[PDB]
Amino acid sequence: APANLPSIFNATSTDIEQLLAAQCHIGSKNLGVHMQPYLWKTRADGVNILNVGKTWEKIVLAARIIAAIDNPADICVISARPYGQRAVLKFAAHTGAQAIAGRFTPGSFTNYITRSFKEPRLIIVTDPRTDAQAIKEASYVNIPVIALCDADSPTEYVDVAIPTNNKGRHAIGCVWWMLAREVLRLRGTIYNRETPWDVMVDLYFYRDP
Amino acid sequence: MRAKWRKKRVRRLKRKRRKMRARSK
Amino acid sequence: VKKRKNNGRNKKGRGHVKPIRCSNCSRCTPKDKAIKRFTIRNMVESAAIRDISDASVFAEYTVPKMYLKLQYCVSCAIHGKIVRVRSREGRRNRAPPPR
Amino acid sequence: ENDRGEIVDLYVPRKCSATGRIIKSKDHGSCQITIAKVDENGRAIQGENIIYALSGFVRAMGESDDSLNRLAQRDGLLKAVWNPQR
Amino acid sequence: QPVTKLGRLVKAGKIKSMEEIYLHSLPIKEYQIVDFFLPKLKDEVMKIKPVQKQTRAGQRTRFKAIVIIGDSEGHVGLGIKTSKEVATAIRAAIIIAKLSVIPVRRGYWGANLGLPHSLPVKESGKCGSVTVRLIPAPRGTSLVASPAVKRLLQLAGIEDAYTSSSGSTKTLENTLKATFAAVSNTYGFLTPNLWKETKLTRSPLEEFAD
Amino acid sequence: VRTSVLHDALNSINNAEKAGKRQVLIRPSSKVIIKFLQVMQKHGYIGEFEEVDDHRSGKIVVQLNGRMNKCGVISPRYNVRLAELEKWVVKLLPARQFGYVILTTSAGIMDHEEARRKHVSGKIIGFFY
Amino acid sequence: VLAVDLLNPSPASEARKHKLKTLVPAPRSFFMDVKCPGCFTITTVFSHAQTVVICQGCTTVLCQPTGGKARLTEGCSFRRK
Amino acid sequence: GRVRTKTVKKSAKVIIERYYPKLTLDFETNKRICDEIAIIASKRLRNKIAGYTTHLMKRIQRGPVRGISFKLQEEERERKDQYVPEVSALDFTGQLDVDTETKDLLKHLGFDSIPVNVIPVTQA
Amino acid sequence: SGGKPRGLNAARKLRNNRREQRWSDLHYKKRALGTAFKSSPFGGSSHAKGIVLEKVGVEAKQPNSAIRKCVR
RNA sequence: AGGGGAUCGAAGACGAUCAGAUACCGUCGUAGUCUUAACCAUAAACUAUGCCGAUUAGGGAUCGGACGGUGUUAUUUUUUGACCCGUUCGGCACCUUACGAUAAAUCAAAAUGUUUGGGCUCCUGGGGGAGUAUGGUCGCAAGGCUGAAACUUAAAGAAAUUG
RNA sequence: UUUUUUUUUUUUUUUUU
Ligand SMILES: [Mg+2]
Ligand SMILES: [Mg+2]
Ligand SMILES: [Mg+2]
Ligand SMILES: [Mg+2]
Ligand SMILES: [Mg+2]
Ligand SMILES: [Mg+2]
Ligand SMILES: [Mg+2]
Ligand SMILES: [Mg+2]
Ligand SMILES: [Mg+2]
Ligand SMILES: [Mg+2]
Ligand SMILES: [Mg+2]
Ligand SMILES: [Mg+2]
Ligand SMILES: [Mg+2]
Ligand SMILES: [Mg+2]
Ligand SMILES: [Mg+2]
Ligand SMILES: [Mg+2]
Repeated sequence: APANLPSIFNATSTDIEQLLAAQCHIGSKNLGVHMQPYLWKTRADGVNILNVGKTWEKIVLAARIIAAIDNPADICVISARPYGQRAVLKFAAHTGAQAIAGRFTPGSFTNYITRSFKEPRLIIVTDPRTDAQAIKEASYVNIPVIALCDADSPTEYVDVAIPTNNKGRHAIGCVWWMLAREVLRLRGTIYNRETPWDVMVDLYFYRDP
Repeated sequence: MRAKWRKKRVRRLKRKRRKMRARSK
Repeated sequence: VKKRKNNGRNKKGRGHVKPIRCSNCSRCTPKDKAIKRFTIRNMVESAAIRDISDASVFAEYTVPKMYLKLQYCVSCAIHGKIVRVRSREGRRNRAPPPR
Repeated sequence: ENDRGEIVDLYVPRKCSATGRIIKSKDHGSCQITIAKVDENGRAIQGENIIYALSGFVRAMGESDDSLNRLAQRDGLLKAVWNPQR
Repeated sequence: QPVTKLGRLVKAGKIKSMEEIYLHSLPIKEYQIVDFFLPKLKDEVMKIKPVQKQTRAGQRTRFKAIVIIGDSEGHVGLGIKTSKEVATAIRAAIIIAKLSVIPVRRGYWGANLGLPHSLPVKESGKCGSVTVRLIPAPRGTSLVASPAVKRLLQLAGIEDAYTSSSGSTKTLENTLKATFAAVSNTYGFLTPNLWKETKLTRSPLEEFAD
Repeated sequence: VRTSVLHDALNSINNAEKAGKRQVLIRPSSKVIIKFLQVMQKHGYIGEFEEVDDHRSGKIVVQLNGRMNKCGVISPRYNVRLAELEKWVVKLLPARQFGYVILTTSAGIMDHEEARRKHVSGKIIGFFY
Repeated sequence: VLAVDLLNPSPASEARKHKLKTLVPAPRSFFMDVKCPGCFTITTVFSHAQTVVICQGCTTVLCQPTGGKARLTEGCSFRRK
Repeated sequence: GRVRTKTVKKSAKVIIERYYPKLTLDFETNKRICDEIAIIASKRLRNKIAGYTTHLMKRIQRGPVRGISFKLQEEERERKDQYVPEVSALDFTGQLDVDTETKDLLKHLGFDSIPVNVIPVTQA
Repeated sequence: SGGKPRGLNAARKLRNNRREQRWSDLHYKKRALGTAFKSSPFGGSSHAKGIVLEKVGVEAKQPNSAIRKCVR
């Protein structure tokens, strides 16, 4: 903590409020061996309560990795289910990433003549179980993977795990909100750490057509 | 030929062999 | 080649299981290996249910249901189309067909 | 090294930061996680960063996340995540 | 001409040596890269093996070619391609062979003068049932391998080695793949000389933004 | 029935090493095991090993640094002459400058290279490289 | 996990594991004092007593053995030593 | 049966994806459209393309079809995406109704200042 | 592999087991039993002399159609 | 060798089918099927997977015991049973995966093996001839156990692939 | 869910930039 982590990055009550309101502390009923460190407590009904403190702390580290690339076009974000689709396009809009929503075409990373050849440098996925095709293709071209892992979510190649609820619309948007703000602060487009951001939270929440 | 009844055919042939030897003995 | 992990039955740890007789063959087959169907259908066909209700006297009578347990061998179940040949990958699916 | 003290190897492979196993040339799936340092104002410093190399073996097993957490605190990038007693 | 990010960097001079690529696990997808960094290579054809598919109107005959590419400096590549024609299969096998070129570690037997003459350790590769084992040999002992394996070891630059083989060595495709695995694994068996900290550096791909 | 506690220790060590684990629990405790561990530690192929005391055969927790290829025992403990070390080393080790064959001599548990210096021999019990 | 400090496990884990499989086999049993009703004598009873313990002179049964754990006679108070 | 081939369907979609304002629901007018914009030189093919084009245009008047933009949708989905209510659903405006274990996390994390309303946890 | 004994004082078992199992080797069994001296038409010699009794023809095995010329 | 003998049913007799039908199909039907006393010792006697021991990926069911907690239910001078959640020991198994293995099918063992050594026992060496001949031994017999050779042959065989 | 036996010997493919 004292080294390479100033006290500014510590959590704020506002961040805790939004994460709790999004129910990011409500995890899946099934606990994985690799998601054990992120477990706080298990309720009487069997629903696992996560540790929001680690969730925010992991988000800062994830933003640090994103800012280290110094090329927005080399960052790729994927979401299959429509709940995370809306957040992913908005995240690409403000950050500068390349987004894929819905079906991920196989051979995007390995096959170089397909229409969706990417050559990215960082794979950010939501619910790394329905995006297993994206993860597996990353196992061929040496791309670190950041995933919004849940308690039962497989962590086959998840290099950086963000323990959060990844099934509700509110939880996904808030976590994608946290990362979007943090990345922009790190890169420098936002002058102050304490200043509020003009964009709000419901812009990332999934909406029906 | 089935091995079950190849075994039976040989086993029957062995019984006849023993009778031929008892006849000589 | 071993076609099935459970061979063709369910007796792992049971040693020996008393056999039974096929419903339409009288074949002597083990109880766990046999293919068993529990059938619950009305004792009168749906077409003739109305006429039975007409003859009800005594008009609140509910027609009883026949309670049959049919046991088949592999040859009879396949020939009777109770079960069908499945693919190599589809053989492992131990789930009853949905309704 | 030879008797003259000269390196004759074509190159020297790297070692995984979690298990220490040499990462082979054709060991695809072995990622190189790069984390940039920050100043007192939270601005990422360009050209100065922490570099981690992970073999494909540790990634495939699914322990890459926990190993990264241990490595980050060993270099001080995290406050309280990795618990030895757990 | 280049189509991938590495291809652009190679012709742009952003990569100086081939082993610079080898340090990072960067896949090579364009065979013009290998020709650029490794000229004077020598291609040798082992065998043309006819493989046939049974059809309702006869047998569909395809030819499989096995080609090894290497220079005596310590790089070898093995490529197998099946095609309708021998000429096309040979050409495509060469392209695949150049793509899968790997560095070869060379060690020594006891001494430390004129050291790069033999294998550094004992390595064995197993493809299918064939197991080929390579053993470091004292200087002055020539290659003691079978002609198929001996030719491949010659292209690797190895001069002294003891070789053994189990399994069905008559499968020439399997033996070469088994030998290739052993040569691949001799450079990643951890040794005392490699038991030293290394300063990690960013890959050229993630530091150049062209 | 336990027959070679030395094999149990080295098998447990090698299993954890291949799995990438940085530590391993060893049961039980023996004089041979501790001396065999110390031979590892002198050449640096392992790190700290700690012995837990108990009113029975003890336990050992060995911290692994990851620079350990293969450790194994030899059964039986063949009687080795001085001329037989080179054949034993050649047929059992990698290139003859990294690994170390472990013997038990009248001088104690010690290396094959150390035997050439002290001009002694004994029974082979294990190896590492 | 690849990194565990096996020397000092959690006390919750110690109460979770088997009595032999812990780092040091500490017995899970205890000795306990039974207060019988109607008298003021203290008798030490094993937690896992296999015999019907009767107090010294009170001629009253204090526990019945069953299922590897003594069941104290109703109307008696106990205090673990 | 009368099932149109891909050479008709793919070409018609490109016509709609480009020339939607010029097109309409009348086959006779759509017949003349294909004359100016496309090079068919085949009356049967051109009639089929115009006929299939008219079919989708009538479909467009209902909300379908997926995958045939039709840039007028593209500008529309832009304004759908930009839409956002001013009052956040995450606002506490009884402020935060969580359970005993959630509030315990707040004490552990050092944030025991949120207006937390502790609710019981029981199993039915 | 096999469950061969691995004691330091099991040479007797190892030699006895090898002696038993070596009989299954066809070439050792032929030499050890001395079948060439017993049952072979020759007395184990490379050549032998004889008197021609008659000339016989042998039909060739499939696929081959010819009369191989031989003598008894 | 006695008792019993309902049903079914080798052998056998008929009636069909068929070119024939000493079979499948149908009607009879003896030994047997059942039991006491004494033999026999073989099965695709199969998990085709020897016994002991250590380690190694996750998960949920289930059986027996034990422990901790919780709330209903029956009894109760508030114990016990049923149900619920969790931990652990010992079982029958199962689901996904491959850091591994195998030729492959597949395997948490068939893993920890050319980087080859934890302990012990048994069996195999291309296909036939042949589990045959002979000798021995056990059995009332049927047979069991042990067990060749001459001669003959370029394949036999295993797992998958396309037709 | 009536039955449907048999098909004379041999013969059925090769190389490289
Ligand atoms: Mg049985
Ligand atoms: Mg062989
Ligand atoms: Mg011994
Ligand atoms: Mg021939
Ligand atoms: Mg038998
Ligand atoms: Mg058997
Ligand atoms: Mg075991
Ligand atoms: Mg259980
Ligand atoms: Mg229980
Ligand atoms: Mg059981
Ligand atoms: Mg042989
Ligand atoms: Mg044989
Ligand atoms: Mg076959
Ligand atoms: Mg025929
Ligand atoms: Mg005929
Ligand atoms: Mg015939």
